[PDB]
Amino acid sequence: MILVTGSSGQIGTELVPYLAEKYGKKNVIASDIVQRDTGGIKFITLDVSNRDEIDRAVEKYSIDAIFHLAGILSAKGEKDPALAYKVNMNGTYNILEAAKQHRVEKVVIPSTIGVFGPETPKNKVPSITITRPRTMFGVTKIAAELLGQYYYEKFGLDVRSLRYPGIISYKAEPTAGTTDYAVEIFYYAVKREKYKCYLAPNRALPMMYMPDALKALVDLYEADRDKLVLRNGYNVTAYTFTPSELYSKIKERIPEFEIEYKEDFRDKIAATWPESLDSSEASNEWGFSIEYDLDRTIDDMIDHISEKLGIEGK
Amino acid sequence: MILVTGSSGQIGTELVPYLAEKYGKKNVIASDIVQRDTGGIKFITLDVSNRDEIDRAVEKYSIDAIFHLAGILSAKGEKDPALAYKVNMNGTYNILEAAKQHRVEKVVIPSTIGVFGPETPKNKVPSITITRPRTMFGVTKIAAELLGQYYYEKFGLDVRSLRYPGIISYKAEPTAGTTDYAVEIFYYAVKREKYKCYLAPNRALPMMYMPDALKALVDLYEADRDKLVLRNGYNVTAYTFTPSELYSKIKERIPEFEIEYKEDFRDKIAATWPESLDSSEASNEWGFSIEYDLDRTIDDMIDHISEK
Ligand SMILES: NC(=O)c1ccc[n+]([C@@H]2O[C@H](COP(=O)([O-])OP(=O)(O)OC[C@H]3O[C@@H](n4cnc5c(N)ncnc54)[C@H](O)[C@@H]3O)[C@@H](O)[C@H]2O)c1
Ligand SMILES: NC(=O)c1ccc[n+]([C@@H]2O[C@H](COP(=O)([O-])OP(=O)(O)OC[C@H]3O[C@@H](n4cnc5c(N)ncnc54)[C@H](O)[C@@H]3O)[C@@H](O)[C@H]2O)c1
Ligand SMILES: CC[C@@H](O)[C@H](N)C(=O)O
Ligand SMILES: CC[C@@H](O)[C@H](N)C(=O)O
Repeated sequence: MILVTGSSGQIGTELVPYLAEKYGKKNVIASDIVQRDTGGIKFITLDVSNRDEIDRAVEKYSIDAIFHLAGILSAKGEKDPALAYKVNMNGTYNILEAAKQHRVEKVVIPSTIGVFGPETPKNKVPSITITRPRTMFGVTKIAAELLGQYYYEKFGLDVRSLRYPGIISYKAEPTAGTTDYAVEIFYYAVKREKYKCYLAPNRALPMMYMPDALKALVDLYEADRDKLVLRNGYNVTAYTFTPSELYSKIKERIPEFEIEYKEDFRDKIAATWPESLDSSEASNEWGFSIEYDLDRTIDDMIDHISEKLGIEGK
Repeated sequence: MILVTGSSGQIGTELVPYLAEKYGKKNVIASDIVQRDTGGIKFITLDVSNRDEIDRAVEKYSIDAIFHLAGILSAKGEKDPALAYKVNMNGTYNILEAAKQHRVEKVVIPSTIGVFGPETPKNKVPSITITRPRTMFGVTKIAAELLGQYYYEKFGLDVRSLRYPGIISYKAEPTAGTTDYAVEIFYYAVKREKYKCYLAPNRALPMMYMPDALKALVDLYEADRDKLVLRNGYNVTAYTFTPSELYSKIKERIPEFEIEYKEDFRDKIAATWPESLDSSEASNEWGFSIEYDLDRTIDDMIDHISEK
């Protein structure tokens, strides 16, 4: 039995059916504080900041594994750091302690490049490096990585984590993040509307397409224990680009659209993160691999976004 | 009005009177969950894990600055991780949030070399380095440094912190801490009793004498805000030595002294930490300096432990 926390988010929206197709709908339980269609998969309300609720869910459903996705992202976290701290910090502690107290075999946590700060090298950053985040989001995530590793070393609980770069997807619409522009831009492109980008034209960031992000998280979950040395904090990425480069590439497909740059607080956040990551450790220790390069995800996004907005009929 | 949390600990035992002498008796308030003598200085019971208690105390005493010393250390943290998290993580968050809302103006937090882990370079480690702690204590402390810096950058709360190595002192009794062997050893030496050391004979660690530890904390506190760059995570140290080296030096003074090594979980904790630190940033930004070298602290300890 697999429990997914924060299932209604950008990742959960796709991870839940992904897990169900691979392990069976009856073996997956979706949960969040906000319910959304789960395609026939069992959904339970669960606030991770409430340890009592986690205990009850884990007990009632004999949970064997937890994909802990519940949390407040970088942007939303800066608007309300107190909320980010409660949900991210204490929510993760609750999940770890609950898993340990009950007999949950594995806990998988999606970390982020948000654990990095200004002092972290900007190019091809390895997994073991400087981690001095400057956002509440980043502080809570590096703490989660450290607590996860501690729960394994101290109690033997199988906790694993990877650090995702910005994730591009079309099934769910991201809202509380900093890398969301990489998704938003496609909607404006397909509608031939001028896009107002909130990041600097040259703000380079590591990114990856949802299909690969899902495969990576499940590959880590299924990885052989004998090769998991780093265990927590694996850098993963597919490619790096700036808003001006992505715009330029989308234009090669849809020339009748434009962009203007009006930076806000999110560009200040992105400025503290590295431009590209070195994912060699993830590939060496558990076979991490990418199937969608930039060209492929661009054409795939235009494809699905067009059908979603009725540009290309059903 | 300065509030000191965890005032009954090794540092607080000496910091309270130290602050009183420098800023006046009426301007210092001692607090802890365990009350001990403060020589007339006002004392109040305060559990930092309880946000309400902090809010009330800060309001009632018009606290302007806080020296947050409350916390569970490395050894006790491994025996009871949940307690370390509750006290260290929840407690520090509560202190910062309470200080942010209520009109608190300065917060000093003693960090530790415990924020380092196996991947951290072992020699002359700079302040900006790998910080992947492997103890609950270390995890809560690196989080403390990060939250502190965050509150400063986000809300303008003047939070400052330095990373102490092991601290040697004689006024407060040791509490079986990972680095406390460096204090216990003196008690056995003065009594000419064989000492049973729980750290390996060659377990090298950075250390410093309390007089310098106190001066460093206050120097950091007094530094002009807009002149601190690093602000949180300042590596500070006086010297590096192993148990066998300290033993050998003590023996030069008390030749009858003997020692045996029975390493336990505390040696495993120590093994994940660096041997020596680079403290140039602290010196350059706020004038950190050392007045007691190894020989001087050894003789000063024997002197004080003896007359005692
Ligand atoms: N999307 C990305 O590009 C990306 C990158 C790196 C890391 N991550 C991590 O992945 C996880 C989810 O990402 P996402 O993009 O799907 O986020 P999202 O913002 O789309 O969804 C977050 C979910 O958290 C839920 N939530 C908030 N508080 C909760 C609580 N107390 N209990 C249960 N649920 C709660 C929300 O209701 C929401 O459904 C987070 O931990 C995030 O930090 C995401
Ligand atoms: N002593 C050192 O060598 C050293 C080195 C590096 C960092 N530090 C840091 O300095 C601080 C104190 O060090 P110390 O040596 O004086 O510690 P100590 O062990 O001597 O004292 C700790 C104090 O914390 C108190 N305490 C526990 N829970 C509390 C709570 N909920 N509310 C209020 N007080 C509580 C204890 O009763 C005790 O008096 C800690 O934050 C520690 O991490 C100390
Ligand atoms: C690396 C980016 C992620 O943390 C998330 N998409 C965010 O924007 O906060
Ligand atoms: C660096 C050592 C300090 O953290 C404290 N004296 C301890 O023994 O944990």
